[PDB]
Amino acid sequence: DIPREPRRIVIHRGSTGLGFNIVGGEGGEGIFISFILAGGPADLSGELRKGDQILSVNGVDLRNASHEQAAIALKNAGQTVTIIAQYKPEEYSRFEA
Repeated sequence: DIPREPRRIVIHRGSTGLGFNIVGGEGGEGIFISFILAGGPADLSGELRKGDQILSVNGVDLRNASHEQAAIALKNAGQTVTIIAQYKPEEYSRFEA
């Protein structure tokens, strides 16, 4: 169900944040989802995966952003957050395995 090209995914922040954690933002590695919280917003969308690269959070481009810049952008993105994600599990595994 997950396409190759970037996709838009809307999620609502809750008491466990957006329901995922991130790695990367250094060297050749962009911002990747490393963990999806069971029952959290990202999981309930059914539309975000470990190994997704986050390209944008709302309008904030994360393609050339450090980890802390990405974490701040995600923290400050509000209650309703539109993530542009692109699924890159092989690249994720190269950097993280």
